[PDB]
Amino acid sequence: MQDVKTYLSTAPVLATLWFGFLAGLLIEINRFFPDALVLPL
Amino acid sequence: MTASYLPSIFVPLIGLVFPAITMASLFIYIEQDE
Amino acid sequence: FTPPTLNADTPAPIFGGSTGGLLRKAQVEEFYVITWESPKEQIFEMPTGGAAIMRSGPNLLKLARKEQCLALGARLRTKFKIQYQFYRVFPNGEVQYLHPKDGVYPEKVNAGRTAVGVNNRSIGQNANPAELKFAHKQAYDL
Amino acid sequence: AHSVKIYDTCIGCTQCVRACPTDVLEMVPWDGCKASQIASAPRTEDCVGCKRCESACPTDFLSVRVYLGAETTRSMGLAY
Amino acid sequence: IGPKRGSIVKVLRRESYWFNDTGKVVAVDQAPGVRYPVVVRFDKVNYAGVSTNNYSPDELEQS
Amino acid sequence: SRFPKFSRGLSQDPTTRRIWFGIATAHDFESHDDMTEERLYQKIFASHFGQLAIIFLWTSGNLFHVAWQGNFEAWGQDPLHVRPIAHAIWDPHFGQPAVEAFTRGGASGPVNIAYSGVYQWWYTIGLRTNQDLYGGSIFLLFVSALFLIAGWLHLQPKWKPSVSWFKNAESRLNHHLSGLFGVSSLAWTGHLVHVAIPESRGEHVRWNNLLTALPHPQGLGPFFAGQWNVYAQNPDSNSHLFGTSEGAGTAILTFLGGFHPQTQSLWLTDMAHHHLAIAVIFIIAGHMYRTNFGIGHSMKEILEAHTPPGGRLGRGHKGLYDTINNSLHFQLGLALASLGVITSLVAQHMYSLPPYAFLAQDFTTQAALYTHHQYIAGFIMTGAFAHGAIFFIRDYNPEQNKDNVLARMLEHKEAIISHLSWASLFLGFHTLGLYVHNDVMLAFGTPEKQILIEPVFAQWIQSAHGKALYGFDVLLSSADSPAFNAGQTLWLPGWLDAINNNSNSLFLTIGPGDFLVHHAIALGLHTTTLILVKGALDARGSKLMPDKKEFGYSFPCDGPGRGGTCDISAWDAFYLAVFWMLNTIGWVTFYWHWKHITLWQGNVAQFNESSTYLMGWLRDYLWLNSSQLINGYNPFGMNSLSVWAWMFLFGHLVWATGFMFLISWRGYWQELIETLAWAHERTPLANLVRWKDKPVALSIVQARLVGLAHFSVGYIFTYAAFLIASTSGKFG
Amino acid sequence: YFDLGEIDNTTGNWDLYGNDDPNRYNGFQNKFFETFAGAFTKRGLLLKFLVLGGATTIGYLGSTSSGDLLAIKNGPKQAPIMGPRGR
Amino acid sequence: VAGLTPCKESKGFAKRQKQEIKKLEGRLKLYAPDSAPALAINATIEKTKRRFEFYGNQGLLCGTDGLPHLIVDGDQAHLGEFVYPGLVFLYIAGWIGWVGRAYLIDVRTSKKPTEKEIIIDVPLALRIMSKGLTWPVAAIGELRSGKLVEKSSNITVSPR
Amino acid sequence: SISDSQIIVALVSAFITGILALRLGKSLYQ
Ligand code: CLA
Ligand code: CLA
Ligand SMILES: CC1=C(/C=C/C(C)=C/C=C/C(C)=C/C=C/C=C(C)/C=C/C=C(C)/C=C/C2=C(C)CCCC2(C)C)C(C)(C)CCC1
Ligand code: SF4
Repeated sequence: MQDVKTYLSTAPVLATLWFGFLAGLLIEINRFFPDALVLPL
Repeated sequence: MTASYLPSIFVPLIGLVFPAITMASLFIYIEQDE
Repeated sequence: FTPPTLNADTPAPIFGGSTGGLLRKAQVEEFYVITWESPKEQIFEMPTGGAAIMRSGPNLLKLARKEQCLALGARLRTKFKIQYQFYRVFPNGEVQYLHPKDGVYPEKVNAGRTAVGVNNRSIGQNANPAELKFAHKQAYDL
Repeated sequence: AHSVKIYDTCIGCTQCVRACPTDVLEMVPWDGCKASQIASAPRTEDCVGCKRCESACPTDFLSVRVYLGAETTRSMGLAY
Repeated sequence: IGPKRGSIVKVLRRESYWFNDTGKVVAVDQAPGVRYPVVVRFDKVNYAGVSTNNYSPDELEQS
Repeated sequence: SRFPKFSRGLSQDPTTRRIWFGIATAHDFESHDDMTEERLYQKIFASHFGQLAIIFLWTSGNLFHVAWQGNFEAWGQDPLHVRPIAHAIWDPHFGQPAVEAFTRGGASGPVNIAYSGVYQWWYTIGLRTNQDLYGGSIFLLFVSALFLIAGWLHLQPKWKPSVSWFKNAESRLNHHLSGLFGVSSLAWTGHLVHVAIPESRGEHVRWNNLLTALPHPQGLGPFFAGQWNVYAQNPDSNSHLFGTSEGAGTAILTFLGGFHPQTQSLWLTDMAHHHLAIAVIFIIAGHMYRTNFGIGHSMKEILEAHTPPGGRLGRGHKGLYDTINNSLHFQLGLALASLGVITSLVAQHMYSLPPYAFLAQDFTTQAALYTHHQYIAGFIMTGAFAHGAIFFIRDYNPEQNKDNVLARMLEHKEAIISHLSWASLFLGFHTLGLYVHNDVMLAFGTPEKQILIEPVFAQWIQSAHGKALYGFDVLLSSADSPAFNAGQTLWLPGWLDAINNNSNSLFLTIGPGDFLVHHAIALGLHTTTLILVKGALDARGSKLMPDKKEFGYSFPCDGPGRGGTCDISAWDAFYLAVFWMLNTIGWVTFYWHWKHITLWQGNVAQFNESSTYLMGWLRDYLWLNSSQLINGYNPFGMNSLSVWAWMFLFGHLVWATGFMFLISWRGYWQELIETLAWAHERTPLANLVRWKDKPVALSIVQARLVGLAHFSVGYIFTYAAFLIASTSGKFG
Repeated sequence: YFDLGEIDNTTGNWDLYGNDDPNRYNGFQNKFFETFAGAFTKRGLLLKFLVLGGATTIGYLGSTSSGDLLAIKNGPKQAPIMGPRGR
Repeated sequence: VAGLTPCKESKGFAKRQKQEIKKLEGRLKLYAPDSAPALAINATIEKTKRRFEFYGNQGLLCGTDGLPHLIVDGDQAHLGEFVYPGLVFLYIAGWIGWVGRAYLIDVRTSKKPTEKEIIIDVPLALRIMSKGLTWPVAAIGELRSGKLVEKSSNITVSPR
Repeated sequence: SISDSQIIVALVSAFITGILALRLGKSLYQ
């Protein structure tokens, strides 16, 4: 974890973990709030 | 069309003879040692 | 430094023949002859393409370009501890000795050679092309 | 043919001569660096123009500089 | 000569990659006749990958 | 001293490159050897005369072919149902289906149908018979002969003009604005009034009756007495048929605006007044600069005096007069920048406001005439920017331009390139993301989920022009604005009737697809401007290579060292932006041809539903309109579009052939030609034949130019064919 | 293989497939060809009458050709095809 | 506005709702009514009917194509088409731009500044990704204090 | 329609123009 977490903090893994979370969030926004063309707020 | 036979003359000269005039005279000119 | 004279009696390396050798530029313009002294019978990579058995004594190799002489020459200067020289042979019979000019290779400095093509300024102090319009001189040769 | 020019920013690191494949460059004595030598191009008519010397020059900006000018059978690299 | 060894200088040379960049002086040559005696080391490489370059004292200022 | 004789360094080249580069350095006169100022300007002056002679000898043969092999009289009898014939075809390779299929327009043999709009032009201007066009062809043969005589004359040492005459910018501007732009538009007005208006009204006015046919009922009396409104008294009515005396008026200079209701074209009385206005204003504007008479301006002191005192522009324009006057590339770049912005103003104003009779009805001719001036303008504008780059290498002096606006462009050039880069990236992500989003929503069965943005700014400008379709009702669409009440008795009864019509192309109804392709257009102009401003401002040097000015303009590279310096030159930025002008004008003319190809057959809803996503562009425009294009010749037979079906395939050859020069690079072909040289030098019966030029591969700049020119020829021939086969085979 | 006495033999100047036979025809065949091809010898003269003779011989049969010989002089033999929109 | 009817009273927008359910109802005819693929099309129909009843209730403008068009001029009726989600976007996009700018300042004053960009220091990153919440007050605060922009004497500039 | 003799007038005037184009190209050479 002095070097395992260093590998986990690298540029491709952190891009995979962020965009996995980012596309995971935007899909789950698009399930409970789908077809969103106009922001009502 | 007034004169139908000048199509039959100028298109063979400007299409065949004139490139054969121009490219042969240029190839002499571009390969002159001078 | 007295330039070495091409002997024209030393023989060639044992080579089976290549199609990368002397074309008609050798016959009408120039060809290059590289001469070197060998310790023993070795095998070297031909710069025209292929492999030849080089002799145990002096060797003579006919090449078409000056770049083929350095590509061969730097090959037998790093892989082998062989000093080499080459020449420039013209079709009229004149042999022009080319390298090394002072007898010592140009990587090492000699006091006999002089500075030519050397600018006392840098690149940033070269003149603009707009103030050198319509002249034989250019931005770097003055 | 090609005009190879050496500038006074040279440190005499010799690697422009070592990268030269047609024996253009040579190291002449000089008084403007620690190595006390600068490059020169006496056989600049033998220059192909490959700029291997410019790729091997560590000086920023380059001390050896090759300007592609009139090209002959030396600087075209032909064998025919 | 030179500003100082181990000092921070800014390059005024127009054609260098490190123009208007912070550099660290590692060596100044005190031999006369040397055109570019001050050796400046940079934290960033150029396109050739090197960080060591020689400049004159007229092309550097202390920053 | 071999060919080329102007460059000594290429004459000693023993290779084929000497043959090639001498063609391509032929007109780069300032790069020649033993070359001076006087020879530069005199050779450029005689080259201008040769260019004028070529243009007039071109027009003479485009008039001679209409007068000789074209049915100009038959098109004058019925301009709606007769195809205009360009010239006859004499092809020895035609079979009998090709002779029987290319015979159009009631001709005696196979002929080419003219899509250049020369019949509409010559009809509107006053030419009616074939004898008038023949007399015009002989007259312009004489004019081109006179320009050849004048070009030869100014190279003779008695009539050689000095560089001080050439750099006389004040006299050149006064005699250009007064003479070229003023007395020629007043000459025009004299034609349009004497000839073209009575030929629109049936009167045959020629040179034999020029001094007898009075253009007005009271001619030159009300002109010199001040009452000019007599020349706008009785205009042509809406019942006027073009070329006939019935329904016509007597007024020669009207101000009606809008369109002639039968031709859907501009009124010759309005274009006559238009030319009397751009003739009075150009002769008055030509008395501006100081030449010989004490009064006038010195432009050097105008540019010196135009410095803002806050120092935001530095020294302002001080030193710019000598900068333009000494640099021919600055003047040529300014001339090509203005010429591109007016060749595009030509293209935008001859489709929406058709100036020639029966040009609006002929659809494929209008399509050709828009695509012509938008491609000629996207090569003229790129030539302007390329000449700005050539100015910055071989003509810009930083000592003479010290802290002026032109030097300050180099001072903040990274800001300009980075902000053009931001604008191009913004337009690209947004336009591509919205088109790809609308593609996904039409793919996913939901057309309603598109992001469709109504272009309300340009719709507001259309409602500001007088379009009552959107209902903004601000000015010229509302009666409460002072601009409307100042215009409603003067020009707006013609203009509002022309702009409220939905069949014409005057300010068309735009939608979300128009918004999206206008951002495609802004992407194209912004990215082409990005590459070209980047080439022009990094012309002298950059952080990768500071001595780009000392390597010339069109140098190939600087070697594989320092990471790699491929396409580093400013010519290579011009090279990369020729692809961007081709893509830009391809998008522009795709939008034009599909907005009009749906307007002309009526269903504008096809464009209004399908242009918002790229599968509509691929399917309903590129695939749907190409139905009768590629069926121009079949195994079953061949149609009249067959030459347009071959020229389409021909474009796909040449364009793809350019890829051979743009992808594969030199040293592969150099080793290939080395093997070929060995093979020729060792083959029995063929070794006897020698070359004098050593066979080499195409050099690197030449390779990029040849691939670029092939790319451009294929690109202009694929679209010239598709555009002149998907409108002329399915008229409408 | 370098000699310095014969520069052509050490550079590739070899007649690889040549022959040194002086003659193999007879005098009757040789005198016929030089008589007939005697006005075709000079390059400047032969280039003049080949251009001028070649321009006439393509303009003759380009113009004296018939309908069956070439289809472009045959002309149309059917009704013309009317385009769309009445054009 | 701009010649566009509202989508709640647009006959073309109601036509697209009618022909979308009818396309999905005909897809439902070849399945069993209690089957698993028929539940997906039944959820598709309720997703479609939720979508069309959401577009008409937001005051969307529908053209002659029956499609909702966005007015991006800044209309008081049309704020949620461009202005409201644009300000929502620029806050999020400025959050990305502020925590990437503040990370580079935090790693430029380090021992090896290039190893902290291939290997992103997550405790250093996550302590400023929270700090990107209040970024208009920190960007214009750095703009007013002069810390946002760098003076041109310390900026690498290519020669003329 | 134009006549036969008018084609002869055009071809001579183009040949005169072709001579004057040849004369300028000789002067542009020198
Ligand atoms: C405008 C250019 C031009 C013109 C006028 C022609 C004309 C012709 N082509 Mg050609 N061609 C050209 C360009 C040209 N070509 C080019 C650019 C391509 C390359 C893509 C081709 C490829 C091509 C091929 C592959 C062939 C044709 C053939 C034909 C013939 C078709 C008519 C026929 O049935 O005659 C039938 C044939 C005759 C009546 C024989 C006449 C031959 C005369 C007598 C030659 C006399 C000497 C000559 C004039 C010397 C010229 C000197 C010089 C100054 C030009 C005709 C002679 C065909 C043919 O038969 O060629 C002769 C054929 O096989 N063409
Ligand atoms: C009244 C006097 C007079 C007039 C008529 C001109 C006329 C001209 N000069 Mg000149 N000049 C003069 C005196 C004069 N000058 C003086 C005193 C100076 C001394 C300093 C010069 C020195 C000068 C130089 C050194 C050069 C010229 C050149 C030219 C030509 C410009 C290029 C050209 O033809 O484009 C024609 C342009 C127009 C007709 C203007 C059109 C404007 C826009 C682009 C188009 C708008 C028109 C319209 C929309 C198009 C509709 C037509 C369409 C239907 C087809 C033109 C023939 C150049 C040339 O070509 O040399 C031969 C040249 O090299 N002149
Ligand atoms: C680099 C360079 C160069 C070049 C550049 C270029 C090429 C540019 C371009 C540019 C351009 C090409 C531009 C254009 C512009 C234009 C404009 C800017 C316009 C505007 C307009 C206006 C403003 C008007 C107004 C109005 C309107 C809008 C509406 C109503 C009417 C009116 C009229 C009022 C040169 C050569 C100089 C040289 C040096 C360098
Ligand atoms: S020769 Fe070609 S590959 Fe090599 S540096 Fe130049 S452009 Fe690049």
